[PDB]
Amino acid sequence: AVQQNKPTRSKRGMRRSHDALTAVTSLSVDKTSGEKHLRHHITADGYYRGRKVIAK
Amino acid sequence: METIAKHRHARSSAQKVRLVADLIRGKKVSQALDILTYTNKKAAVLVKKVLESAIANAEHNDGADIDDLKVTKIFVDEGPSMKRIMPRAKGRADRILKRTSHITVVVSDR
Amino acid sequence: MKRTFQPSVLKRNRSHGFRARMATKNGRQVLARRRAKGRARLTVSK
RNA sequence: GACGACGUUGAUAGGCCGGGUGUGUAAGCGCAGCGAUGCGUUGAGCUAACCGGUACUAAUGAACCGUGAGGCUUAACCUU
RNA sequence: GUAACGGGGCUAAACCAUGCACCGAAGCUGCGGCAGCGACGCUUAUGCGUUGUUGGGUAGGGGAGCGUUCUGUAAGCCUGCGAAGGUGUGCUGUGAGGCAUGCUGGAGGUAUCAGAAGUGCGAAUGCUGACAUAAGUAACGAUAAAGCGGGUGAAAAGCCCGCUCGCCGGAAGACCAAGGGUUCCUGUCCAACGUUAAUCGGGGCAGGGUGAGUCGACCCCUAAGGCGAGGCCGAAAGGCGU
RNA sequence: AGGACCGAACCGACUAAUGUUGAAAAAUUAGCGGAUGACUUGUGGCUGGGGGUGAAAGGCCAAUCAAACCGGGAGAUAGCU
RNA sequence: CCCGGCGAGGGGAGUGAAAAAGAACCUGAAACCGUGUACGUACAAGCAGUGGGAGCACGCUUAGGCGUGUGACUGCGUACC
RNA sequence: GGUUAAGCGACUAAGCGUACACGGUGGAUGCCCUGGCAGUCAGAGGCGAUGAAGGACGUGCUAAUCUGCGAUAAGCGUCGG
Repeated sequence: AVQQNKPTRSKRGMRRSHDALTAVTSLSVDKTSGEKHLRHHITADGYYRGRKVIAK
Repeated sequence: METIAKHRHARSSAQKVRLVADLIRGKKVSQALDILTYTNKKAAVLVKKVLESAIANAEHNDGADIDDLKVTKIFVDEGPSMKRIMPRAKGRADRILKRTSHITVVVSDR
Repeated sequence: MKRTFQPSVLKRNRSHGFRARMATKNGRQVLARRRAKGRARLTVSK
């Protein structure tokens, strides 16, 4: 239920060896606006695959 | 030339912020901003504002170029913790630690 | 659950008030002790 | 997490068409009846995860990681 | 779980007998060094020439010392050409320790010989403060339920507006007492407080707001009961009571 | 008529599960008992610690009861840790 | 003056002997948490050290075969009160 | 030089460890004293119905608190300095 000995800095860091994050490998670029966006997502301005999808 | 920016007494634990800092350590400034923009974590918003401040300081104070900059040093230090009381069952009281962090970013053109 | 402190200003002053303390030898000694100690509030009057 | 399928040179999922299954004769109109109801149109209407099909919708061009002939010694072979 | 040589393995690497070698301890010897007790040269105001011998150690006894703060020596000596303290390095002593010096620090420190002690901490489920651990784990407080559009804003699942949905409805509605005491309204702010965000708030700041001959209190009257002139009683305090 | 019957409010607390660093230092949910009476409840009052009160359990007397709490005697004493 | 939400918090400039004295302010120790560099570590079992000891890195060195850090492998070794 | 085979064999660090350097957290240490402790020599040893001790509310160009004062309200008169 509870520990008999105090774990160490080492074991704490070992457990956190799998806690690191992953950065996006690359950002996609739109044909028309040339903006940078997530793949399969729309841009901040509202474009997607150069078709002027929702902007309002 | 080397430039520095800091965010002291930030409302977040260093452990959470360090996860984001490890993503941009040693990266070009242009690439680091794109990483923080699409990192779904609060610490990314804080770190981005610090990085944006360092870039502005270099341009204004050190007359540096942006395309030649690079994140060369970044670290998060533990700040003062705020003590609070959490009422638990059976009259027992627990102590909350609202931890803070000292965020530091260093950019350079080496 | 019903707890121990059910307030009532009347019963508070009639039991621990200034005039109640000043009506007995032992009550007046209570005020003398609190005056010697320097209490800012001697009683529950107000 | 992983594993498997597919990503327009495409049936991966949804939708759509058809069918099947299940429920059991919809609504509307008309007829009979004072009326509740009943009869006819009608095994009708509706029908999830199923079957067989269909690019209508979404699966974007790219980008990223990963390289550039792969150590030393010895023996037998090319030059049994 | 081999599990009745420690193991591998051994037909000698087993047993008996004989003998010669070797390994083997902080034992013995050798080399160097320290200390104690003895005798010796009356040596010397005592250290040796030497000399032999001893030196594991709890309770406990004896002996000799280190360092810390304070007093005198000291209106002296060191010190802004950098004190204490802090942090490193090097040297040194049998040890507690000491000397010097770089960086930090920016004003006190103190020899020697004596004197006095709040004089030395790892432990007492010791005391106080700080910081870890479990752990970025459990949990975020009724399973009445949310969805969308627009607006504001640095940022909106939570705020404002609107259309829907859902819940209470002898209450989860409305008016009061008790109690609390400005939580009421407006504007403004978001650090902290709100178990999340927050432009919102019973949060922060400022300003404003409570109008009575008829409501209530005060007031007149008393109940239980309390106080109680005199008085009765009681060491005192004080008790009972007209 | 009734210390009568069924049953809400109201007063209670027989069973079970949950919870047991709880939502809660005794509760929640589903059932349960009484419910014109020895009933229940508001306001105020009286009884004070070897004393009170008690349809009596050593029960209750401010989350404390085989002798309350606060202060004092007090650095009680401890052949024990 | 600049980034930032007419923010918080910082970077410059300036004051000052000193801003690593900036009001979370003299000195600023330890636990605890981090960034960087060197070495070691993914076929090895246990109070984690000790004795021996390769290699690597670095500083010397009038090559002088020394010093510092690391410690593959190996003998012994079950904390304190 | 080439092919095949056999044998041997470094460069990896997700993370961790030791050392050093630079920092954060924290507030020890040293230095400091308008505060306390214990005394000596002198004083005074009582205040109060001429309303005390101690308090409430008020009082400013004043929003709050402290000090002082009391509707003559951080003060009035007079005698001196």
